Amino acid sequence: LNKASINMLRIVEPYIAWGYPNLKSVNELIYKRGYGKINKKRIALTDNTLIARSLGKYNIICMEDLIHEIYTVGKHFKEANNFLWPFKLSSPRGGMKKKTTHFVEGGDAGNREDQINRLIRRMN
Amino acid sequence: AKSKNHTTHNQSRKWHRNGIKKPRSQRYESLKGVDPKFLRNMRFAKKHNKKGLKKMQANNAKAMAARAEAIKALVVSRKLHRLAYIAHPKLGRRARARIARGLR
Amino acid sequence: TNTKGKRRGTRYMFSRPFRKHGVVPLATYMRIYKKGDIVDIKGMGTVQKGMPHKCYHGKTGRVYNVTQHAVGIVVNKQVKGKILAKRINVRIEHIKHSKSRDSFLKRVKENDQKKKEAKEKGTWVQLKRQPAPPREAHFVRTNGKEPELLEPIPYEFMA
Amino acid sequence: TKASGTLREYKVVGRCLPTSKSPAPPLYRMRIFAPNHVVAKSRFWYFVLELKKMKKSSGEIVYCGQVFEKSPLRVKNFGIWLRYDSRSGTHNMYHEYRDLIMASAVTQCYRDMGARHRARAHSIQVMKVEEMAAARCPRPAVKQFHDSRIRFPLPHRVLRRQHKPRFTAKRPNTFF
RNA sequence: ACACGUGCGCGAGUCGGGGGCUACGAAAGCCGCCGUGGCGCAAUGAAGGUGAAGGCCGGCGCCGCCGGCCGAGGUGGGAUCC
RNA sequence: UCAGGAUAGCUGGCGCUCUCCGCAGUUUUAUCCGGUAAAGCGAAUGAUUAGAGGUCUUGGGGCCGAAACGAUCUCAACCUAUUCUCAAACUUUAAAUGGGUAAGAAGCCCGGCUCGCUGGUGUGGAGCCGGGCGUGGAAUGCGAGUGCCUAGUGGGCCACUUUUGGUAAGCAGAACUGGCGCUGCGGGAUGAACCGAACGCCGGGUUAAGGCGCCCGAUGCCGACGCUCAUCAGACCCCAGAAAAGGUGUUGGUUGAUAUAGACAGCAGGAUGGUGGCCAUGGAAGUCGGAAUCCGCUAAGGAGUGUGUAACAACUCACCUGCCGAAUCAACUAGCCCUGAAAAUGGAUGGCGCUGGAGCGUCGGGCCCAUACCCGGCCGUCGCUGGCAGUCGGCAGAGCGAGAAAGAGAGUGGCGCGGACGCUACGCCGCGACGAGUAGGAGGGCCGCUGCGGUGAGCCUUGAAGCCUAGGGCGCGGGCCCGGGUGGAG
RNA sequence: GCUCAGGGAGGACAGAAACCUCCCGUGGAGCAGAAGGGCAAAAGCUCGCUUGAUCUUGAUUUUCAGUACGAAUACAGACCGU
RNA sequence: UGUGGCGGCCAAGCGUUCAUAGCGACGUCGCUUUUUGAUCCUUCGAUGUCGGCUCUUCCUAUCAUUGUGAAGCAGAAUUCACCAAGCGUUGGAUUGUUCACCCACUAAUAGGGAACGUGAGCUGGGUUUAGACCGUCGUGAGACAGGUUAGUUUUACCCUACU
RNA sequence: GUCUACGGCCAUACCACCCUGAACGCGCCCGAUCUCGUCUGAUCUCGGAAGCUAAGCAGGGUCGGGCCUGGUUAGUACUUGGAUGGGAGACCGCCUGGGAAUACCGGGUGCUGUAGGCU
Repeated sequence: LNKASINMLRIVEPYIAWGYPNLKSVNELIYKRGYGKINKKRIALTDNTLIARSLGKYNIICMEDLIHEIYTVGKHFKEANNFLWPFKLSSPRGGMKKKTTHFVEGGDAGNREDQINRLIRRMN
Repeated sequence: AKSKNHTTHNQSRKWHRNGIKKPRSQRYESLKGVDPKFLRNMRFAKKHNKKGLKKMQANNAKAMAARAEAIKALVVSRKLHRLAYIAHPKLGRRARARIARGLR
Repeated sequence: TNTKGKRRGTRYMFSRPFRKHGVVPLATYMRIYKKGDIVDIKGMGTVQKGMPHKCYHGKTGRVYNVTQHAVGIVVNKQVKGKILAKRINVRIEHIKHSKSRDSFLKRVKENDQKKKEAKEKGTWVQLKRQPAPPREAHFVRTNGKEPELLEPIPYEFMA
Repeated sequence: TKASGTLREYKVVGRCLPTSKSPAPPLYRMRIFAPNHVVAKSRFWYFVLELKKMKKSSGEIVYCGQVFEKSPLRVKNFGIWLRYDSRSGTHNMYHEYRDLIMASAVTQCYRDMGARHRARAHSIQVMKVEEMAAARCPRPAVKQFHDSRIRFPLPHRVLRRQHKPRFTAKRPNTFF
């Protein structure tokens, strides 16, 4: 989040359900669904010699370094976030409330401040 | 039989398919459409550059002394600090050998 | 079909503002246009000689030619599919210096002064522009007072 | 909004981000009966934008914590003041409910306005919720329970769990 | 018939297609003093026509030239190479 | 020229130049640009109602003129301060959405040369050399660039919002974006366009939009709180048949009255006199009416409710009760139900049916399933200008996935006779993402037909072609190969 | 060099209207024509002098295929006007 | 659904008196597809296009008959409205007519729909081919939303429906 | 403090009336021989220096008009995006962002460039 990204979020608002993640959720997503963009190929992060060989220049040499740089939004968030292939989550187990409308008016679109972690559990 | 007169319906979609390509911008644009008094004078200035050639290279060889004049006259934890030092393999080529001897 | 023609839909566009009619201030003619400076186009009704077409009124191009009374602008005009950078001869009453370049050239000169100063010391000056970051933690002092409660007003049929 | 489940009372206080003209802008408090904080903070900005010239981007939410009931084991009377949109004009009402929690009485109010008047969560504004004494109530549906020696039977107890056999020999009893 | 792509042969050339020579075969082979010729290597003008790079150094701060030395541009980007 | 063509656009194919600094259907920061929405008329142009205060610049009219001054109530005209209402072809103000440009080395800051341009002036401007400065100067995303040849198409339609003409149209004509056409799939019973979501061949899981009495997968929950009875109930986007008006039906509310100073009624006793005052005055003994409308007498006397009604003698209408005993009255408002509500074959909340809902409004928990989303199998395409010529073997030493640019380096000094597969290189192998499709375009066919040059030391009277077949199989498919029968020369 | 439309007030015949004189006058006038824009020591009105409404290459704008015509804008080389 | 038809709501007035027995101005909300427009969606390798005769069925916006409420219903006669489509709703002169108008009868002589019901059911008077006449228009060939006269009406033996 | 000449932005500078203006200026003012032009020396052109702040001009004043600039109007009107929201419709409510304009109430009433005087 900066000034530039929030004004980009609010114009794709009815198509996304976003919020502020927990340390647990950041652990769960990057350990269970962690794939690297190594040679433009979606390769599973089974070892640390993928992260170390790709992101060696920024001193991100393991999974705990990757998870630290994501969570505590550091210097090389850009080159660590762009390393991570977008997370292919499942369908929500328990269903949605309503896709079409905003979170505030019953639905499941727009900004879900601390409540995004619950949606992360059911789709991860 | 009458017919539909005009629309621009599918046209926005059509334009963007191959994308809207901006004019091929370069360094050194052409002097076509520039004032031809100014242009003929600029051409005489170009033509008469080699007449003052001797002062150009002579000043450049005197100013190249002005380089040699002054360029010779010119001249977070303590443990993670230590383990990031030991583990990386040209700075820590002897600290690992010390460690290796320290099993005996 | 519409009537074609050069000044068709230029009624309020090429008009002079309210109580800004009559004699044209002379500083307009005394501003100095070089070959390259970026210039925004705005047609004027008072002076009928050497106007830009209504296609260009409000567009910004750059100067490639300066003759006695007028300047040559290179303006990006859009047609259907493609964009054309094209070369118009417009009189200098219909022309202004754009202040878009007077905010960049101050950045470069200040940006370079911040590398003349603080290159030898080791003190590293962040030069690039950040977007307004998420706000910092702070303590909102209730200096004695308890906050006033706002409860919605009951409806009254006004007019 | 959408009054999902039992609502919770929230204390949402807010203020304008200090500019140069005033470094100390005054704090304003509000009571939001809403399903959670994320809707409580949105309904705060609704009412704050209508009373004051204050916005979400032109301000910050200082504190939004759930207000608990200080006596959820006492039976209380709750007089609520309304402001709802009909299909012709808007109307103010005064509505008494009998409950242990205020937030329960406000959920009970939203159901009663929905039932009787076909008025929904986006339409209804709540301005004043006060717990009342037994002697200060004008509605007969709530007063009739101000009887220290109350006695009534449960007359026609319709048989629930009808599909437990689904095929019984005997007709079910009603008198208990 | 034309245009563009593509494969092959020769290359400032190229091509015998018409002609001649000595069962398959009406094929294949050969000619060069059989390239006439075609297309190419030069354009532009309606035409008569014309028809594709230079500085310097002396003698005659200058000659129309007598000569003398060397000579197919420059800038920016450019796979490789050094 | 209007049932057609040429011409751009959209399409495909062939590539080629680069990359292991460039771009963008976006945002941020600066910076201009605008005259729609809105607002305004005690601001211009135009349309527009209303009283005021002034007055002659005005006329009139009658008022005491022999004639004219003044004049006097003046009325419209006029001026001044106000007031009600408007504008697609008006406007001082004036948005949201929007449209350009800039965010660096195609740059900076230094010297020095040229000019026939320009001049008080190496002045101004431009062009040329040789220099030195990377912290690559907003966020995010992504490999870019460029040239040939080119088919189809040039009847369109629908929807949210804006919008022109028309009473309106499943009408005619526009802007923007999205769809159908070219496209199936789950929901809307049904349906080119709605809602959800786009598709290689399958198993597990789970969802969307919709559902869960039975048809019909899933509420057979001891679901929550109200509302409503219909002799025409009601029942889900587009959508498939209704309004003004109204109800002492019923359920909420709003405002104002009377309440032990004793109410809606219940039933009496009385409603008097000046006065046959009034206005024109057939008539106003109160009585098509109109206007004055008090009192002498008090619990009621009101110039009043209907009266045969010109009134009249005369029945009847507010009043305080005579009997009687606390909570009522009055006007709006909005929910559901009802009236308003009439068409032709018999009839359609999809049907049956449903009223302690299987209806209506507000909400729990659980559950059902798409060709969508996750995990996995298999096929293909595309990408990696990917890997392999190291099968380097008694002359051998079998290594080169590993976070960090480089040599498993080389010399001179200080018994047993052994070791899988491989590599039609036009082959074989490894990893990742993807797959709708009409007109149209390209590729690959160990798909098929008939004839010619080569070739199979091909097949065939111990039975060729052809044909028939509940026989055996292969291939994604075009097709094909065997078995049995018939047939008789390819 | 002046200043317009309209108005106020004065002046023989002369009035609602001929002519003279002063004051107020942001355009309420005029600019050949339709309409919009524009303009006040002017783009209007009145005077004086004239022929740039002349010869000649290219560039560019508008419609646009980014073609022609029509019309236009900035230059350059002449000869001229004021 | 403009237009044609039919129905409400308000109450200014009509009605000797008296808004509402019966009516209803200025306004205003609907309904219907028995009127005429408006449109071009279906049909131009064909859906036989005017009327009448014939014959069945359906609608109600009720003319008559049954049962009823109300009148400015004394009786008789008549008018308004309700439940209500079971059965009726005719014979003729003129016209091709649908429509119209008149005679007579009658309880009453109500209005409609079914591809503006119904041509392998008829008919052929009307329109609407080819022959001719008149009038107006055209120089003429010819034209007429003028009048007039004469002018070929085909097939079932198939499936269903019905008997 | 302030003027003169030439100006820049072009009403915080304009309009109505009143008061005060030291010293140089700027003016009104005085004339018509030469210059020059008119019906007319009023204007224009010219040669002057007896007078005068009366006017122009300057500074200031006014519960002034206008102009400028805040507040209010008002998070009102409108508006980007969203919904299988309400409603017979006409149009509304909500969510997600942006946000005006009169009447009405205050405050202000020229800034300044170069060159040359006066105090």
